[PDB]
Amino acid sequence: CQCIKTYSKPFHPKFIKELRVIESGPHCANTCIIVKLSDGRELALDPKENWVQRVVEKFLKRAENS
Amino acid sequence: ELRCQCIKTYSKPFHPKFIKELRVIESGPHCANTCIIVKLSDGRELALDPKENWVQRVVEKFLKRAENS
Repeated sequence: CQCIKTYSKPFHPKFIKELRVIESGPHCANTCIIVKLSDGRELALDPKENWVQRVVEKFLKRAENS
Repeated sequence: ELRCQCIKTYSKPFHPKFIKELRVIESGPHCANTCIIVKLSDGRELALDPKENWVQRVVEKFLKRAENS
């Protein structure tokens, strides 16, 4: 699956440059959240995790108003 | 090497329940605009305007849908 090994350490939303949310289906039974950081890394995050929900929301708001 | 990935944005009605993937690319040196691309279950990809109020709600709803699966 795309989100087996997720990244578990909190970081500031300012480093997120792209967001991809993939719905669970023919590929994985889990909904995937993948971020591309300014340093080039693509991390899978756990959408149930609270810090992830806050960080993703912050990024979205910024991207929609930038 | 790539530039903007969303020059023209889609505004025709569609069913949000068909959204399978959402991709948000913030503006920067590559593209003056933020791109919101959604891929539907019928294989279509629509670029939507991030400044449009109805688009923000659609994206917001899909996220919530994500963290509650």
